[PDB]
Amino acid sequence: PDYHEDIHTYLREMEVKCKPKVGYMKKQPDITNSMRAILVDWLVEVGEEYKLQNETLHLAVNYIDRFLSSMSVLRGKLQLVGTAAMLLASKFEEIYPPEVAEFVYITDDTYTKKQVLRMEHLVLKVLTFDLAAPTVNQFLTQYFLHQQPANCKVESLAMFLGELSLIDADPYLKYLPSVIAGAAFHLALYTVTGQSWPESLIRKTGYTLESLKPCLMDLHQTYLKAPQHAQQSIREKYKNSKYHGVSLLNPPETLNL
Amino acid sequence: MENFQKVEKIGEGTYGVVYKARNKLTGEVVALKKIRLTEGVPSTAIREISLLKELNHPNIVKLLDVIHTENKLYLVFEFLHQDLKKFMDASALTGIPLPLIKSYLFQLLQGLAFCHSHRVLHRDLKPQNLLINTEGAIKLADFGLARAFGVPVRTYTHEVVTLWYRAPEILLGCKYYSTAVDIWSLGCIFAEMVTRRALFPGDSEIDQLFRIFRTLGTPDEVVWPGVTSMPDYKPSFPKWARQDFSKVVPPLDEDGRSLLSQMLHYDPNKRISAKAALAHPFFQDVTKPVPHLRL
Ligand SMILES: COc1cc(Nc2ncc3c(C)nc(-c4ccccc4)n3n2)cc(OC)c1OC
Repeated sequence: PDYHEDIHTYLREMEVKCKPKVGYMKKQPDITNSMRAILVDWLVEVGEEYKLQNETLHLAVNYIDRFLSSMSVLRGKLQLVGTAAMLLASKFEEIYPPEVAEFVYITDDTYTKKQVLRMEHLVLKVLTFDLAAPTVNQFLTQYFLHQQPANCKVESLAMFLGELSLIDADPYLKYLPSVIAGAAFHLALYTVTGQSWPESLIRKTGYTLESLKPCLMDLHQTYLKAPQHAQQSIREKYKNSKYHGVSLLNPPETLNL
Repeated sequence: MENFQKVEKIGEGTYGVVYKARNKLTGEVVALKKIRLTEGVPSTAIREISLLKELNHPNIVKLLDVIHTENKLYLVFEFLHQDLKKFMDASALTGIPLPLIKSYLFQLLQGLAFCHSHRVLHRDLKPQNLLINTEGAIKLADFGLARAFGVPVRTYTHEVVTLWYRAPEILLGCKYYSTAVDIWSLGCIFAEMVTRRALFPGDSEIDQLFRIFRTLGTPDEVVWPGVTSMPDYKPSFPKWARQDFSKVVPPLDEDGRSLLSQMLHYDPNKRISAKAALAHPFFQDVTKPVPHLRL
């Protein structure tokens, strides 16, 4: 109850610091946005396979993007980075995290157990143990406390949209987690109930509906093009009855902002 | 790592063995937390380092350094003189003066308030996790079971908190942890400082629960809405009456009893927050007395 407003202010400050270099992929000579998408999409499958929290997936990406912001990685080792990030994210976030042997397994035995653990050690070094990173998901759940009243279809849609942002480094690195979350939450609230970014949240976040526009225009695009996108794990994930089959909901043709 | 000379062992705890050590070069006396190194870096350690690096406060024990090597992981901590549990034992005959109890609770509440408004749950507050010095300070320690609650934290099916200091919500099987669980713990410790005896010393999970019921009265829908719908609630629960707090914590004044019942409020939604507790009439004349530490 009382700590909430402080946690928003603190999380808002923390996302500026735990932010990856915007155009880091152009400084990565062997990999491209495409390959990152494939990896992130694979991690969603990994996530659904081992029934891990969505927050674990979010963290794992944050770690990956930060690690790749300061370490040149050849394509053949990108997955080893991804697998280590997931293991670390699982360790930070999951109550009972999956055994290392399990993570070694899902790579089709590309890497050995030693290779994954030595990588984990290196990811920790590069991130300097700063793993308590703030996610789009963290902001979404905080934003949800402002629905009048709560709606799970609204929530499930926002989550889906916010999850979809993880796959495409272009353009979503341009936006802080809190901004993506604001866009996702408004778009979900608009598709489902027809309402808009609420007055109470404008006051809390400082973001006017106007300011979220550049992000909304991009997100709405991903949503509209989502069925044709090369990566499908997320749409599959969210057509489940658990998430109210929201990935099957038709996006509005114009946001009319 | 070749800078530190190990002085002596000072106890095991969650992550692993802990040593008092000295910095051969600066002279600084530290607490070394050693970890042997194969399932990777232990979950508890990853969480402890990660979260403590953020929590810089006078009433939270400072993580000074993390030394990353080949086969060993060392966590360097500021050094304090003993744990509250040991100080309580030394006080057994004489008792901890009420001013010092007030001072300790005030400080702990500041530490906890800092933790919570930085989305960190401690989850394991017990007198052997609280550390004191000769200068009258008290600090939160062992963040091995600590958790970040940017998203709500799901509860373990096999719970790994202490039994005696566990909140009733957890025992009745609610889905998520809460800031309120940390407040409950301090409440139990607060009463224990006052009475020289543990407030609810349970054998088993159900013994713990009933001990909370015998003292504070069996909760119902009027007191705590949704109590009976919780997973581990049983209709056949014995219905005890609430007991006069002046017979539970006799040496406490009206303010002391006022805060304590708010700290032990049944509903976790209406239990006093650390932040609010600091502004309670009880701490209006708080000072910072010095303890007398043995050995
Ligand atoms: C716990 O009892 C004593 C503590 C300390 N000091 C101290 N300072 C810092 C510290 C940290 C970060 N973690 C621990 C710890 C150790 C073991 C079990 C749980 C926690 N400690 N202990 C020193 C003693 O002797 C001087 C004690 O024995 C009386």
